[PDB]
Amino acid sequence: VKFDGVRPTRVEVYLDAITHNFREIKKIVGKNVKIMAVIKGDAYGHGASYVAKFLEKEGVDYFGVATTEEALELREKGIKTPILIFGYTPPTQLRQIVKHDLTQTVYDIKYAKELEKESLKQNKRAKVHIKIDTGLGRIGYIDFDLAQKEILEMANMRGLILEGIYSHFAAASEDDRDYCKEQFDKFMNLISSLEKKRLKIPLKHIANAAAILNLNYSHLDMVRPGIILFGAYPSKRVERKVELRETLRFTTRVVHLKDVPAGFFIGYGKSFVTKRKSVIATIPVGYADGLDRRLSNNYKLLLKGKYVPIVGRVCMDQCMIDVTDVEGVEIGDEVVIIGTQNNETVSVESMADKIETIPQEVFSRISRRVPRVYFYDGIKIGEVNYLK
Amino acid sequence: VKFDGVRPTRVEVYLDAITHNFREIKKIVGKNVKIMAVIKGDAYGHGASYVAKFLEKEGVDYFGVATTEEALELREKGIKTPILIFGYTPPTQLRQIVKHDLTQTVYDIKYAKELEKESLKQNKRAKVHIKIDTGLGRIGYIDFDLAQKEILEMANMRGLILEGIYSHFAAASEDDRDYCKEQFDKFMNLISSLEKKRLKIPLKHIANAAAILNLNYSHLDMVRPGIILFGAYPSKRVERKVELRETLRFTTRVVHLKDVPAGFFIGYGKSFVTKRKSVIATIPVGYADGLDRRLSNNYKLLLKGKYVPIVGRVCMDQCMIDVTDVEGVEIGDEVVIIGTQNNETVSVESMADKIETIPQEVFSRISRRVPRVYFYDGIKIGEVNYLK
Repeated sequence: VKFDGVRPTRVEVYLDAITHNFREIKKIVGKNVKIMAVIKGDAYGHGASYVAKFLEKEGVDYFGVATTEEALELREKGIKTPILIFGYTPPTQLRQIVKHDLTQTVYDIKYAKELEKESLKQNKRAKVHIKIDTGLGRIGYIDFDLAQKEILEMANMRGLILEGIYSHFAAASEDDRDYCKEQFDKFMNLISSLEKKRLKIPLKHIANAAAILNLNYSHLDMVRPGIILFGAYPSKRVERKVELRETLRFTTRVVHLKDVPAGFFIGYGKSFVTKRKSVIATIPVGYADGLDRRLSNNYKLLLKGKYVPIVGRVCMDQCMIDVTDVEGVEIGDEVVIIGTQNNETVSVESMADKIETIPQEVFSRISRRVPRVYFYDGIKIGEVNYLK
Repeated sequence: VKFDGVRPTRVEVYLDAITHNFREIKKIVGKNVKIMAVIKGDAYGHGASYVAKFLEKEGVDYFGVATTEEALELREKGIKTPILIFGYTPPTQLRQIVKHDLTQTVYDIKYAKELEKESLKQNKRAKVHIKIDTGLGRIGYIDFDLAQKEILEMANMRGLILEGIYSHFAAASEDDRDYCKEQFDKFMNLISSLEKKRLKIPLKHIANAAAILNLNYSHLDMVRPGIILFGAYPSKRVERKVELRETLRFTTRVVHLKDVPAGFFIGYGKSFVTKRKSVIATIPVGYADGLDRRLSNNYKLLLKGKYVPIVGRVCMDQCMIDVTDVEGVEIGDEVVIIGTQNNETVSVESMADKIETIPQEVFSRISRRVPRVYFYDGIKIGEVNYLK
């Protein structure tokens, strides 16, 4: 329909497409290789609640998130699946991760002790994964000699469970195979040293989407697909042997149509002027919704399967488009910003290229003001308006 | 304190600075000119609930929001101040705006008739403000002959209250005096025509923030400050001295520290490498939080009042800073992304410049995941976490 209870400007999340892309990852990896769905940044702007709910039905082995509150949000909504927090959970918030049984990242002994203390205080055991810095220079142990010592102590701390150990590739998306091979070996060399001290950590993992496609050796015990679950690739230097489906459609509606003559100025600073008789539509989406202002006078959106350019500057809440070439335009016609419309697509990757970034940042730009509508087998099954 | 119950990456909102900036508008305009506080985009990322709550106590005459959902959000938190919705409320949602006495922007008879029908059905009257396009080419009547014809119809529509009439400047920020007088004159000429048809409208307004300070003639009955209320100037080219106080501080904490030698690669794609023995810190803020990825290797955050460069790529939830030259850096030290720290400011305007946009987009990019902590008179009075 033209309009409904939900805001005109919206994100349509296709849950059956996410579960499909998830099933594509299982084909690439072995039958005994576990999958951790990275759904950080609110499932890359898709809404963690619903995405986690539907991946839990699909039988996912783990979830990956960036923060404590991301991990807790999932538990608040009845997610039973194990969850791993990549980031630092401050000492002041340690009670919560122990209470709701959340896996925590650890790469120093003082922090492990503080966690153990809270684990013993609640008479539960805090699952932990050890992060190793094999080249990325971000987080994890860099002194491998120190790492062995502290990791071996943690193995003897009864308040903890030393379930996992992991690292992260620095240039897998850039396809520096020599560095990926180099990072992998360092990682395995630390594990060999630990296994020689009678310590078998059940979950060794290192591969993100880039290495999952290319580096069959990096699979290990568990694999960490993120953006790839949402119908996009991390870069152009990947094999793309999987068949991805479109998971998100960022859409809005025609809210106003005017006929104007030539020499008619549009937008702030009179940055655009018509060179002909034109039909201008206004659409209630702007930069506060996640439509980058740099697309002012250099992007085309989809309307009835035709490309329509943004004319004038992108405002905070709205922008104008030239619809002169499109016949039969009406109030409440759908306008697609990201995604497919009638044998035509303005993909998330195309948008990322135009503003010199990657699909992950584009998805994360879609703001709180944009409600998420959810679909499964073609039918709408729920919605979230964050303004509520 | 180093850490607390709130996420380390946060936005500190200073409500007394917002009210102070509002009072700066009060000094500029008369005692006889009303003030509509524009707080669309969740109060430019400050949080509409708390900001509206305090501007109401301050005695603001009206609020301006972009969308229906923003207006209902205010009403649902108990706000009684009159609220204007700038954007388009679709025919499907007209019941709500009549029920909660929200003011609706109208610029066509068909829509007026639709709004009146619901208004009559509830035995109520819908307050409306008429948008006039005088040059911006965004929304409103461009046909001033029609404008008059349809407005006189609306005056004889007993289910509508024809409270306001307004337009908007296209280049008040670029300081285009001629085009501003051109816009104003058209508006006032239209006003004069309507009076001769025996029709007066009590709330005439046109001045956005730039026109408030530079164009004294443009004050009329009401004025519409937005970005000025949040400590950012609406133009670079402004006259009139004003005392703007800093309303927002986008801050994070040091999470990891490490010593590294020269030739140490940092971040994705090995984009940065050390030229010396260095001390590098990791901070839990990324582009999913609104820190633009294009700041990778070309911005400086503030730590202990000193500038520290961002090194390597900005990740989705984190990035690294070079802290070598800063002494006594410990875990939990405050890093300011936007705002003031020890006689030193990294303003929202400076970042807007850096990523070639305007302050409003910078504030708007600060994502759902970043909690808002609120202050009044130096005391922390509350907090909101949208993950909850």
